[PDB]
Amino acid sequence: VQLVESGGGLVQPGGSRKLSCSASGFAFSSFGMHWVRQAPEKGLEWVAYISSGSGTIYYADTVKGRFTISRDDPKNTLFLQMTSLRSEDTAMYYCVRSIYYYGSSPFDFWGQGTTLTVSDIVMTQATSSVPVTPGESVSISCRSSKSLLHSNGNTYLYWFLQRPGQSPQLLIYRMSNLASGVPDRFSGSGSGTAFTLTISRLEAEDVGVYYCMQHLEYPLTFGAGTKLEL
Amino acid sequence: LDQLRQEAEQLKNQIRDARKACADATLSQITNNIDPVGRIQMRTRRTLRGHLAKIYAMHWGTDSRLLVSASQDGKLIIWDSYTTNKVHAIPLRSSWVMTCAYAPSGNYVACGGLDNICSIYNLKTREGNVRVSRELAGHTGYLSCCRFLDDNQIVTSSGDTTCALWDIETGQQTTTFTGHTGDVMSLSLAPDTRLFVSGACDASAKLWDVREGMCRQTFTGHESDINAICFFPNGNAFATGSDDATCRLFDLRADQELMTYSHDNIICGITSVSFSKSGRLLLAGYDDFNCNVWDALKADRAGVLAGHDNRVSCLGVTDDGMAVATGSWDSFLKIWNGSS
Amino acid sequence: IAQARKLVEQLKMEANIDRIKVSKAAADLMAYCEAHAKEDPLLTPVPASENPFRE
Amino acid sequence: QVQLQESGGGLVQPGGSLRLSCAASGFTFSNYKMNWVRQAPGKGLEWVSDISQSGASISYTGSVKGRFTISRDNAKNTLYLQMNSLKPEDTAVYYCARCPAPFTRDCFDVTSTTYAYRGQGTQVTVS
Amino acid sequence: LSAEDKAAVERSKMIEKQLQKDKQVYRATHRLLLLGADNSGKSTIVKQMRIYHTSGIFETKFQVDKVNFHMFDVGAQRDERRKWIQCFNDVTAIIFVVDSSDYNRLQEALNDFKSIWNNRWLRTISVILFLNKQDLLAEKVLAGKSKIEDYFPEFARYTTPEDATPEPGEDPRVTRAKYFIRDEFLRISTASGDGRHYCYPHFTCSVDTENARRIFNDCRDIIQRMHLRQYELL
Amino acid sequence: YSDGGCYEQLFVSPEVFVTLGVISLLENILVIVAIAKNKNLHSPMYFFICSLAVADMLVSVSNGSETIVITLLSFTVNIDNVIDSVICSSLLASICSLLSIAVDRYFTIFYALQYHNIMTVKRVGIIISCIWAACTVSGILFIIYSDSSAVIICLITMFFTMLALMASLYVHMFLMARLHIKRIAVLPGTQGANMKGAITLTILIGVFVVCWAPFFLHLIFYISCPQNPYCVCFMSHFNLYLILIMCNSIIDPLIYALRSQELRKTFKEI
Repeated sequence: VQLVESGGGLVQPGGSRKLSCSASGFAFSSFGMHWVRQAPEKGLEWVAYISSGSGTIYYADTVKGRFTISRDDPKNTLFLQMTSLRSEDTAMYYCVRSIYYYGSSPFDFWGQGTTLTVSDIVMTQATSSVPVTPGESVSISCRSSKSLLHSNGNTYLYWFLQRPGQSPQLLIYRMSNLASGVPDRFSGSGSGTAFTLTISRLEAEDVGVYYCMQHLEYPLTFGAGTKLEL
Repeated sequence: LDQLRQEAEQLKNQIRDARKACADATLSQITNNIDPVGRIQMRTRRTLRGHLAKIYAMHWGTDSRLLVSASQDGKLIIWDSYTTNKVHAIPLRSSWVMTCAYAPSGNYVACGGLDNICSIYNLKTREGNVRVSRELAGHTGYLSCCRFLDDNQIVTSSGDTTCALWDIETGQQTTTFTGHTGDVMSLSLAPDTRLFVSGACDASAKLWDVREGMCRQTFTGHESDINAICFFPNGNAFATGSDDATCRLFDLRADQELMTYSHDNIICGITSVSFSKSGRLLLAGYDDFNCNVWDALKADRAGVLAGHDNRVSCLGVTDDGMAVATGSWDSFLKIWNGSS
Repeated sequence: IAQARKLVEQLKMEANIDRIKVSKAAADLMAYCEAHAKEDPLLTPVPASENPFRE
Repeated sequence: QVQLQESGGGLVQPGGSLRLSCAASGFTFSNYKMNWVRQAPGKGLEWVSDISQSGASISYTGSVKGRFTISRDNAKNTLYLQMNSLKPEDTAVYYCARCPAPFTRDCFDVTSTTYAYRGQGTQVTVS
Repeated sequence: LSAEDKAAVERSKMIEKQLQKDKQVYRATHRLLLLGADNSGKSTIVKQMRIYHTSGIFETKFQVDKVNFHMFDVGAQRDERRKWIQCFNDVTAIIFVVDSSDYNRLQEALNDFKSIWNNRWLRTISVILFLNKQDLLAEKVLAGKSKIEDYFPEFARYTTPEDATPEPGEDPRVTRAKYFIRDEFLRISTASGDGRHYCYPHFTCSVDTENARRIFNDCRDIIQRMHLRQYELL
Repeated sequence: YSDGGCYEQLFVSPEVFVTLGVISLLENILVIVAIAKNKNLHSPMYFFICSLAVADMLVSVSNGSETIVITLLSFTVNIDNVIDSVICSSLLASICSLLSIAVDRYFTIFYALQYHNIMTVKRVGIIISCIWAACTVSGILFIIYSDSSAVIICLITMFFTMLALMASLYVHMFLMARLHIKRIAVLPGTQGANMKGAITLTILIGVFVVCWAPFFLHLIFYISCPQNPYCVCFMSHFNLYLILIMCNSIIDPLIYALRSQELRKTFKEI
């Protein structure tokens, strides 16, 4: 499983550029792909989305007019056609795969991201920074505006981890389930507006920034992130 | 050599004498005062559509929501019963599938048929598709039933007069059961998963021990081929359907038959047998285009699920006990339920 | 010849089973059914507010 | 238990006659089509006669058409084969077979190598 | 209806689309079951039909005039048949091969044909007879050492059917012998069925090259008769 | 026919028109709901039966509405301009649906092994939509530019061509049915199929002829003999010719849809 993004670099304001996302190692057609971007020193932010079969496309409000998403299944590549760039579009753009069925795990793989430089439910994580020592249990809280518990029983909250220099990784999908390879130390729970992620026994490779994401309705909104410094 | 036949007859007479001795009172006489169940009626909540041809096998999940189905078009479909959605569509190498199984953990499904192979399909892959995992290849006859014990152990039944217990990771038989004299048609794992039963086209059923490999008891009440078998929820009894238009209830410790479910108007053979959760209802599918709900204690017919246009071939009741699902040769699959 | 010997041995192992009377068997089945009757949706239909299949 | 005991064999000169009876217990005799099955030494397994569950439809192989006769008595649960003018090619082990399913007009596996609903056999030999 | 549930419905729609796209291939494919004894010669029929035009089932692919045909010869299965013959319902036609030179097993073949014909599930399924090995039957009848009267007494009081079409340069005796067996099979074929299915006889050798076309024509006739009876013109 | 009294057939109480139209509406709604409610029957032939049921229902509604409007009688030219078009387009629809069923059956018989390859569902919808669109276009274009004495002559020819084609196809089916019966009857071990085929052809062709021939005749006489007193009587029974046209739509399901046992049982459930 691998995703590689290319097509970054400098660009004068008002120009246009295309990003490509080359996939390999999995069934590309059965996955719906996303684009999440991160400002140079800020939190994550959703951009676009194309479903399996290209039958459902959603855009963010900030880019609903000037960006176009498209995919070419036979050659396993995802495209994002950027037009009329401004100074707020400077970020690192990530290619995220997602599959939806009963019991699936969306947002499960994140590409390494490409860097581009140009010369609604609200989630808040009031704990901007939490100092923690190895061996101690730490809890990270996230809060919502609308209740995320849908009538079908699901809660639709996602927890992500971002190491200091890597791409985000999935930890918990739908507030209680655990990812494929994530250790059993991570567990999460919540009520419907307030949520908590608990680490049972902190290790060295568990530092970074933690994000809370909603998938109840588009657009997808993240939090500001909680930094765990050792 | 004739002394062997004489000894066999002597032991058979002793067995029959012991059965007569232990049969102090019939089950019906004891159940005479039990309150009879009402007229149970079910109203076909969901109809599942999308199979191109006949349906022989279905299996529920352990969560009572997911559902596998085998059709002779060469497709296995994983259904979301609550929504009628199609989760997966797995094309098989051989189109003549006769059974399917859904693993208790949810990560695997099995299939098999005239091609004597039993194929395990990996459902939860880091690549997104469903791949064939193993192909068990040691049966010399068609494979009529397969049921999982764990994610690594499966139990199969074959037209070759034998059952087997494979090791999925190795791909080799761990124990072969070789007591029957006809084509084993069905297979039912006990709730405790240390014993199981099979009926094998010789009007007989046999209780096997998984660890050892030997036939514990043998039940010989029927008249013709046995098609379906299923355990009572207790684990100390099991019901059997056959081609002579009768269902019978066998208890292991009594080592007899206790009650025969039949009616003079039925001249068609049962193809599927399943119990409810409390054991008060026994559902049996017939060749006369519809199923029947029996009262497993009073032996009185208490319902008819007449909704199909062809032979009913499979019948499953969820672990939750909330729904019963029926598949037939009309390329459909109906999920029935009651109403208050 | 071997088939006869195998059948004789199997019958011998099937003759040494400690059976119980049919009355106790029927009593046990009856007791199980009457003990679990309350948790059987098909025997006792659930209210529509709780049924997964009609809501 | 479905069992079929076939008795009435023995030595007989050419041109002699015998009678074969098949006591049947355990399978509600009147509902099943019944057959007779023959196995000459060193040969396969042959079908020699057939009778319906009422006694109306009767078929034969042809090599024994005019000589053998098959009857039925649903009350006593017996099947009869009146061998009348035997010849040395008739020596074999005779099996009383039952047809797999009730009320049916198809009899598939009556001549299979290991068929459940068949007797142990009676040896009929001709000098 | 949540967003993930909408996406699940979309995936189900795509799965149904692929299923519909496979339904075209399914309804454009004709399935045939090949039946025969050990001496029948179904193997040489397969060899004829494949170069031109512990596994328990063999599939053979051949195509005649842009019409796809699937055939299935049963392999590593036991001699009991009454349970796995039900899987072959709703097939287009059953192909039955008989060795017409071996008089001893002719009655066994007739009984097998009767069982296939009278089965409850194979009542709407036609049978294409292939009276194989006619060369052996000719060689045996002309070099008279085995009498057919020894196994079928009715051959004495039998006459060649009027509609017989003998091959040029063929003895009357071999024509009588080859039509007697066909008459025996057709007697079972016509005694029951209520018009829902028929038998199409054919005399074939081991050197013929036109059997796939015969199966194509017979399947055409089967479908034509079915649609005619549906429309009540027949 | 009737002629005799050369007076218009006004001895037609709108009660009988309403009764016949209601019976036709009930029968066609019943057959269409039976078709749409039985997922097992989605073959092309049943879609063509769908189209025929819709067309017959539209014919019945149009005729009943026009008769009721004249009986009850701007508010005149705005109604007897659409009721004089849904009475012309619906005739085209019924005729073309009948021919479509005939051709579908002919292709199933004479091109049996390729009918499976070629057209199953999508082309069925394409053809049905094309026929209905073209018949609505013809109905409209027979209001605009209408009464031109060349529009009415391009309708008798359509009817006669369609009648000839239907009869040709059905006789050509019966001939191969006779061939198959000839082949079947010569078998050693051996109602009536010939009689059954004769009855089926007679019923179908005779219903399409008897229940339509007078009307189109009338239409012809129009541009044929508008002066002959015998032709005057032939004209004077337009109200009987339309009762025949409505007698069509009450037996079309009986002879096309009810004849299939799979659809017949679906009526029992409803």
